[PDB]
Amino acid sequence: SLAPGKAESDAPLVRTGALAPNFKLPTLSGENKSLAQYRGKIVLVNFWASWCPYCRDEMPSMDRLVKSFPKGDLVVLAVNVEKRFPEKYRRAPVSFNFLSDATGQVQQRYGANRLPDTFIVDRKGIIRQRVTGGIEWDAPKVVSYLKSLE
Amino acid sequence: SLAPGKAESDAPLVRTGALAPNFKLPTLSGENKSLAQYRGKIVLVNFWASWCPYCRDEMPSMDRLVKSFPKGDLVVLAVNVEKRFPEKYRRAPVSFNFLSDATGQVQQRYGANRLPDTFIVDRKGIIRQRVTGGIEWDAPKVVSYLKSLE
Repeated sequence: SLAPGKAESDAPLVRTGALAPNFKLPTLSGENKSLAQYRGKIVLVNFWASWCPYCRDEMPSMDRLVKSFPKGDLVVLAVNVEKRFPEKYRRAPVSFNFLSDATGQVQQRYGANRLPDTFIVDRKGIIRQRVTGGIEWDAPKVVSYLKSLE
Repeated sequence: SLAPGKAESDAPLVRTGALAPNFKLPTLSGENKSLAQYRGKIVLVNFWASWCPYCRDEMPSMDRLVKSFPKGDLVVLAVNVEKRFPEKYRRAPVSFNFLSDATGQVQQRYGANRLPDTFIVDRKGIIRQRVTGGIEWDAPKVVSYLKSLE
């Protein structure tokens, strides 16, 4: 058993209370969307995979949440982490902006190594909370929390 | 403050006591080297960056260690994690096999997010220890430990 020595991090930073890491990724239509283009709105940056049951399970509550807010006031950037985007989700009647992260870079920069992983970004771009795992996104406490950001 | 839900890992596995993750990467000469080609020898899989003082500081002790073993019995695979390989190290008189990991994939598969990070792989391919950070690789306890693997 050998003792460790001094080391330095080789990861960029992602911090609650600080401005979110910028990113720009391809949509389903091959248009690009960025986090920064949504400044002024509340954004859920969600990392997910079709094979993960907890990712699939949380989608209905997130859809109800988004559709219950005034149009465009809450934005979901649903970043799929799979090598190929799951074709079936292209025709899902949900109010999410589906993105693909083919290089893996955005997922890595967010340190999103467990799925689903959702970062709640406020109107000014601050990560106000990380929610790891599937939750009930339309629960009263959650809706209240989001409203407390406007 | 929202409670987390159930999540699943999106990382492949890297475990002390289990066979090491395979990889094949380009050398300085544009030849490819793999971990598996060194089965039968003790291998130090080392992730490093030129800008990290602890990476630079540990190199002399690792060079002495390798040169003190019978030729080829201990192999260092010195995987540089930088976007571009640091040119100056191409002419370093050291007994390391320098590799580049341009896609970032091998570093990610080893979960090597602090540097230096070294995985000691035995003759049969088992990761026997992870050493995070710069250590004195020619210290008697270390040399003894490596000899205890043959």
